[PDB]
Amino acid sequence: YRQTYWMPEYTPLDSDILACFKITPQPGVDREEAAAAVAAESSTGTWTTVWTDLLTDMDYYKGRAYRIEDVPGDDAAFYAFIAYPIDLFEEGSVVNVFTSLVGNVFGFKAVRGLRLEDVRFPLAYVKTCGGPPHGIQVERDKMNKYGRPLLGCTIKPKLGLSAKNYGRAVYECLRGGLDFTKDDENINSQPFMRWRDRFLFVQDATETAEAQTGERKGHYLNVTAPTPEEMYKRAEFAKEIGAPIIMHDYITGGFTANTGLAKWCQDNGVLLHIHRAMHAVIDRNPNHGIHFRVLTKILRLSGGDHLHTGTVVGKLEGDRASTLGWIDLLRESFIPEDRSRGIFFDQDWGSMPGVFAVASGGIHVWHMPALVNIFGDDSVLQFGGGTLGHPWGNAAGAAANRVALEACVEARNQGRDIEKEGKEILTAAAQHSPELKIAMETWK
Amino acid sequence: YRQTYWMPEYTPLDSDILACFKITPQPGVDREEAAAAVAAESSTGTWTTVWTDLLTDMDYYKGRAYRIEDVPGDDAAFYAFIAYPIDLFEEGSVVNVFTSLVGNVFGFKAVRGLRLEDVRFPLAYVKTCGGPPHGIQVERDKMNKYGRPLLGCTIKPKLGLSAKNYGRAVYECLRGGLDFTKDDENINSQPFMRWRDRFLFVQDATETAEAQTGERKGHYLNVTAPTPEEMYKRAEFAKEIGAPIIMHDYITGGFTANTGLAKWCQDNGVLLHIHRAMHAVIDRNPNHGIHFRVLTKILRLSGGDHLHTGTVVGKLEGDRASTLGWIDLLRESFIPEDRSRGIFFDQDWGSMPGVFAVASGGIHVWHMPALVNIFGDDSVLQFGGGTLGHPWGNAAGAAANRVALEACVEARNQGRDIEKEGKEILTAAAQHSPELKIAMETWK
Amino acid sequence: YRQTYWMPEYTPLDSDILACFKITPQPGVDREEAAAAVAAESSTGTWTTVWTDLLTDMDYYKGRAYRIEDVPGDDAAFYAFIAYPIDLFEEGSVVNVFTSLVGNVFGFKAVRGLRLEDVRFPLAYVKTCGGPPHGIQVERDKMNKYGRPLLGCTIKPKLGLSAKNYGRAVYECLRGGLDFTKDDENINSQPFMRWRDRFLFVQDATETAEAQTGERKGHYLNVTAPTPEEMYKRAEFAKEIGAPIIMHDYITGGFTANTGLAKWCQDNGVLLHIHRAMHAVIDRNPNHGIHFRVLTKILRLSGGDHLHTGTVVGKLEGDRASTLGWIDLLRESFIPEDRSRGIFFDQDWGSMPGVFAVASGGIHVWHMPALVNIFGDDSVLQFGGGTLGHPWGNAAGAAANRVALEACVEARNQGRDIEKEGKEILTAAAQHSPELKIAMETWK
Amino acid sequence: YRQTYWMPEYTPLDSDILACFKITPQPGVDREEAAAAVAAESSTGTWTTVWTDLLTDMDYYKGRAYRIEDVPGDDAAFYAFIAYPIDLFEEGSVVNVFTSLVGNVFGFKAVRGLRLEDVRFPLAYVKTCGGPPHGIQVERDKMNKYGRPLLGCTIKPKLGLSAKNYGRAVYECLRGGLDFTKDDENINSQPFMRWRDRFLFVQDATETAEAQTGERKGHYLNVTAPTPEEMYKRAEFAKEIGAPIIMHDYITGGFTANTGLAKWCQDNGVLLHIHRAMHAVIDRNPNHGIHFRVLTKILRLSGGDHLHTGTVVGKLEGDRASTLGWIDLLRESFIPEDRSRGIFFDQDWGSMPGVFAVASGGIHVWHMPALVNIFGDDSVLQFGGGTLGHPWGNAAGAAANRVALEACVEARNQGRDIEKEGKEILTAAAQHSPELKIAMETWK
Amino acid sequence: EMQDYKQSLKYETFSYLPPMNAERIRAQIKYAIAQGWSPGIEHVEVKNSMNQYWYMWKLPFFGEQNVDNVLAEIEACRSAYPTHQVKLVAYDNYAQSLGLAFVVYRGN
Repeated sequence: YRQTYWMPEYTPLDSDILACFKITPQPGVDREEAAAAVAAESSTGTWTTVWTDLLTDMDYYKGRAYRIEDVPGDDAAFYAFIAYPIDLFEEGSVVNVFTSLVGNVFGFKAVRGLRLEDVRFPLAYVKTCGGPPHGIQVERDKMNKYGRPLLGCTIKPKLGLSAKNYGRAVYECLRGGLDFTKDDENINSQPFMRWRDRFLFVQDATETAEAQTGERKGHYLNVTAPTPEEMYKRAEFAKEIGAPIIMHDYITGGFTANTGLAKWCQDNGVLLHIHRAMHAVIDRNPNHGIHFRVLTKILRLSGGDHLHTGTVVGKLEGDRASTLGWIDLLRESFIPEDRSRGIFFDQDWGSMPGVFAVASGGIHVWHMPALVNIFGDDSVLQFGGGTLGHPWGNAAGAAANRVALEACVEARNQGRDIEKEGKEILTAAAQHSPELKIAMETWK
Repeated sequence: YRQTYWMPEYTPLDSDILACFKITPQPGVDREEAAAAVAAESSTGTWTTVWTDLLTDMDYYKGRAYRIEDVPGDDAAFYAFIAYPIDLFEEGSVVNVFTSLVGNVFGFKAVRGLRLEDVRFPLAYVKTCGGPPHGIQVERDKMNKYGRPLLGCTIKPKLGLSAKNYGRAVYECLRGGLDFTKDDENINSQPFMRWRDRFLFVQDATETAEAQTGERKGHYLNVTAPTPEEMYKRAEFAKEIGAPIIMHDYITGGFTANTGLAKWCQDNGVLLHIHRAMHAVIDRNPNHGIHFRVLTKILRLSGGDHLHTGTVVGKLEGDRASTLGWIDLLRESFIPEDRSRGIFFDQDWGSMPGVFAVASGGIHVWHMPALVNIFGDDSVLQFGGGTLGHPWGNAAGAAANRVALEACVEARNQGRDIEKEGKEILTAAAQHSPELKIAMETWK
Repeated sequence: YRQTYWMPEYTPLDSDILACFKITPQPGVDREEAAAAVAAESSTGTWTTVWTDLLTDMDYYKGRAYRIEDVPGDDAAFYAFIAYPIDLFEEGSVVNVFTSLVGNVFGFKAVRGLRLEDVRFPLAYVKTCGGPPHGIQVERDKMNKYGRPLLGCTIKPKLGLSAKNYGRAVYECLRGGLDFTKDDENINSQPFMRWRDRFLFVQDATETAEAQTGERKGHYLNVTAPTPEEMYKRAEFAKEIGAPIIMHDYITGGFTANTGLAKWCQDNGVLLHIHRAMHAVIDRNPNHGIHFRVLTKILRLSGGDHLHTGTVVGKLEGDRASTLGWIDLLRESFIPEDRSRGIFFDQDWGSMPGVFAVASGGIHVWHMPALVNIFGDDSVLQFGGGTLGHPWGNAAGAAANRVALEACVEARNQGRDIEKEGKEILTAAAQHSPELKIAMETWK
Repeated sequence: YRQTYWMPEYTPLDSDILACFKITPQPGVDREEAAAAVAAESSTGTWTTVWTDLLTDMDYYKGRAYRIEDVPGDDAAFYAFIAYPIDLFEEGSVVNVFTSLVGNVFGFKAVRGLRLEDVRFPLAYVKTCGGPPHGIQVERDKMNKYGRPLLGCTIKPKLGLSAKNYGRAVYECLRGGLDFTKDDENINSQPFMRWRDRFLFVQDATETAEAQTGERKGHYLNVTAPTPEEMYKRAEFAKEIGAPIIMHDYITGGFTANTGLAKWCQDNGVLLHIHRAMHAVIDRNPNHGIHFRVLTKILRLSGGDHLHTGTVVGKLEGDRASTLGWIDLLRESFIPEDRSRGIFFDQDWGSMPGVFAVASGGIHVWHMPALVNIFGDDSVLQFGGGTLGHPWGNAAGAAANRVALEACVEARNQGRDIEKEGKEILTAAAQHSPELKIAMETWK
Repeated sequence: EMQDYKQSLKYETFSYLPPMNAERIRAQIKYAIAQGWSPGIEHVEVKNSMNQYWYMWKLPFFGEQNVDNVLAEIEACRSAYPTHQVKLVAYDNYAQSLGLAFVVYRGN
């Protein structure tokens, strides 16, 4: 098993697909043996040479482990680096690459746990996938929004609102100042609220808010459907009614469906918001699963204009590096290797446009200076509770959030340390914004 | 948080969706609090009552935890039973039910781990989904095969075979005696072997083997595609060329895509083989994930004629109950609650047809009496290594497997203890089968 | 015949379809024998066991009579209660359920008369059918009408009006104050008035009236056609021209056609008005036929936003209970058993939206307080004669009806006994409405 | 009311639609008044002249009662003859004519009962409808069957048979000698047996029987569906698999759906079998309903190649005239008025082809000479019990029925009184047919 | 005690009865002429018996009233084509169909 599928001397080609696996092996088993096992089961799946094996170029069509590294702070795990020829995969199929990498290796019985930490997509394979339909800069040009992060909100409760009541929440949220509102990952078409009525009333509310404000408005209309036919029908109806953006659940809906919807969005000029539902069943366990940075690479390969990445402020100061690293993976054109931030491979994206970063979950006006300092202008900040829980209503909460955002952006532009002076900046802004003042009073 | 979303007194309705969560909470947090937390985050996601909450029937549209049980042998975990009204979900959407159940609860920070153990699908919601396109009995009627388990084989290597060489492996495998051959989960359309050439040469080989043998033959042609349009095109081409069965990866491909393909298969009379790739990243961890029994329920709701369930013999004698329980979940019409086998809820399927059980991975002629005794006639046994590794070739290996299968089936029919007398039965069969004899000699 | 298809001890399952038949048997024949006869002929149709019978589960696939009750006041008839497994019917096919129930049993020669009184649709079968496209509340949200019953009018004469003249009746009727006008059940496309010209001129009149009044207007454009292709073409043209509501004859047109049109209406966001033409050939005879409550259940299962139910005031005070019972069946989510009102089974509808009640036929301003008190706000009151017979014209008649409606609604809201004080309330309203005053003078 | 809508002097035009109503009025009300009431409510529906009435030609657009006759043997009822201009109806719409005739008149409160006895379709309106897709002679030419009535059989039980078992009943029935087998009115697509599997296995059985016998075979595949889309899909699949005939339920399915299916059948060259399910709720009551002769006229106007008409032998000798009269209405080109046979109007059909008469229900080998003498060669005799109850099997029963049919046909051709000599003829035939002999022994 | 059905090829009307003799054929022809139908004679190969169009023997006997000549023509057809299936038909001009159609010799 050993000499056949792991080559210490092998130098990986620039077109090779590289994968890093954190192997937590059963005690007593050999590290090189386990590395070759992941390489084989992810490429060929067997060691016993059969007569059909001799009909192929065995030296070429196989994955090889070329480097084994210790895991800092974990003596029970080691890092296995495996190189895959670009010929092993369908061109432009995140589904096929993902299947080839994770089909059977996680069921290996000789390891206690297996984590896929990082995957290197070569520029040759990157150039084949469609990628994000529009990208950050094209979306900014279309929406006529520059110089500040975008604001979003999740309409709550997740259950019970009729089409008109959901629309009359969306309308106040948008007219208050948020650039976007968000359909929940649960809302596609329920008996209490059908999808067509959702789309119609949401478009009415968005148009009314845009007319009454003077700013481009949008709603991530959920098109996740039981069937691709239903999903395409819902997206086509959204385009027909004029919705500028839709939303898909790319994990639960599926990578094939997400890629098809992204291609349709690129074809039809419709922005695509991506929600990361279920990601926790996969990326939470530290010893078994596939990392959210790999999921982020897969999503940006498949196609999407927005992506949930976490609030960053929700973790301690010493646990932010991996989140920042996958943020850079999502947004930047070239991300150098960084072991501190969890970037195991140099990742060259070429001309593929970046994807907006979405921060959502338990964040309000107080986290906002930190959010601005961490994310920059190329991000979307979502305020579900921080907008709907406002005592004066959705419009007042949205106005408070927008005033805080503009004040923080101007403070950053003036050269101030917005995180150090956040309370002073917010108070100075609240001297001109009663809604903002009562917002801090509520959420202090 | 406590009194609002957990009701000890609540008696769950026969139409309610019930879910069982194994909660491994952070030490010191309350069990009822954690149960209500899973119930809330899986139904509404918040506790702070906003003004839009008062516009809805809060008593109805919420998930409630009604029972907490100790986990036998694990003092650090407890079982939370949650009831969901049928109104909370799209009718006939495994995607929507799955999203509502597992969207955010697994990212809960107050628990160390969360596992979805079992989910109760009421007959009312079951009657809405299409279910398996054909089912076990209809597939048996179509293929004219009765009284024995079906035989399959995975064509290996996963890489390198041209269309004609893959076909000339499939042809010998089928003409040797296997009812089916199997495309790998990696093979949909690669540069070394395109999907149309696959389908054409595979159909040629299948027709030749059927003509030369006198038995109906098939190949699970993989239609997993980057886009639903491509998947539908491949399935339509398979039907046009006359392929009786196709294969899909229902997890990596996606539940929406799998449901659409299952509906198409039911419409067009094409059998559907389902592969469970990636299932290990989800169901392996004992403290965090979603169980393969829940995945099996989801798959049979979505639609499929075959499903990989494990070889059963691959585990120790004391660890077979959960596998048998989800086997019964996949195949039987009504599965009573069984804590020993891991069946937490009474599961009534009504008239929905069963799904063939597929056993694959490291099994050969010696495991076969045990395989027959465990699975029964309504199963598919896959022999990749046990057929391709035969010294006399694929046809000889298939003949050996078929002779062993027929001998074991007849021995079971005669009333013998096939597991106790397996060696004697196989030797007696080998007295008339040199291929079988050399097969046992190879794999002893 | 006796022991085989009637089980006194059988307890019906919650998923079983239950039917109540009023059997008027030939004198001398056994009650249990006749009950088993209806059960058999509605499920299997024969008693002689043939060799193909032994190939099936005879204990399961059969309808069984489980209870026989006396008919109060009729010693010559008895009530037969029959339970049907949900497996006996196509899922979501009112056509199939109706055929299975009433195909041959009414031609039974051993009974003098057979009436189908009530049918229990279990929630499991209810969840499969599409149901009403929009429902009462969604229609109210779309039309922006709350707090009062809707007003309609049938354009008369049924014959002779050109497209423009029919439009110039509809325009005055709508601009007078009625929310809707109604195409007759006879008018789909006649030589004197073609359907396309109808739709165009009706849409012109509706738009003009809406612009001149400030209230949403509609016309139930009849799409009942000789062919489903023609019906779909007419409905599509109505949607293209912007008609918010169409009308179908669900009995003469057919249940299959009505279900298809209801599904199309739900898909395309078009309201559906249902007319009950021919219902009298079926539901009038007290000893032979199928009850209008069963027809109402069938219609709401098939799909429809409005339904004619009778004027209620047209019967004596002691004969209103059955009409009120089927009104509750049409509108309410759960209707408990009520023998006085003719509700023989507990009928759980779950989340299926209600259907507007339409009262039409010989009713004018004087019946109106009684109509309001009986029907409530969730009803449509139709005034054909009471609007067209107004001496000052259609607009004046519609204004009179609207003023009377608003006065009666306000009187009910103030807590007055509107039926006891109807004359005083109408006179007080007429002190400010000359059109209303002359309307009462005409119809006194 | 009187002078306006009933004209004793009016002579009805050859293009006028004439309807005969048996009115059982409330005691004391005027006969001419009731006749004018049916005429008005079936044409205009009102007597109060409104201002819109004066915009039309009231003398033309109205139905008029021109003759009142006593009912022989019933002093409490009288016959009302009403003439309708051809302009009152959509051209080629049995749905519209039926609605105009029976929409509201049966709910008239001044009559105790109303029966529509006969309706005169003028040749001008007849020439517009498509009529039967093929007709008796064209169907005979297509099936290559002449000189004898056709034989059919209903596959029983109605419940439980899988696709293959139903096919293995159909195969033996057809190979025994029956020209056709029949799907039940209940079987369109049930959970135990799906429609596509039905069509495939039925076509396989029909092809096998045709190959093994040398005679053209067919099965009335039921295409009655919840939606017209589903019905058209099933009919198209039947044509694609090569089924020569399909079946529809023209009352429960609907007249619009039946007309569309008949037009499709005429377009695609597929024979149409029509079942008359539910007809008893309408035509059984002697004082209230619409007659089966009117239903037969409506069906042949809509389109159909076969139609159930009753077994004729099932009634006493003195009650056969009405059945024979509607048989002549269905089959013959011109049926003169015959009060004894219930033909109230001269009915000219022109060139519209006749429809095969189907006799089914409780008939076996003994009724057969009478069946032949009554129906003639242009009829289909159905033997459900008389074929499936044969002790030697379906094939033997079919052979017995075919031998009896051929013997009776030859006896009629020889000039013998087949009804007088039926026992002798059947015994002489049984001297060469053991299956036939045991059939008479079973059913004596 | 039950007996199995022996399967064999069949030939439409009257094929389930014993083969007709001259008297029975004459009775059938008399029926055909009594109904006003025109007798006709057709023949085709045994393997081609299922053909919609058989070879036509001479022309249909319009206005023919002598069953003896009809039967003589049947026998002449048999003599001229001895391996051929032979069928007797009767044309119904008013209905544009065949009032009677059965085979006389079942081929060999």
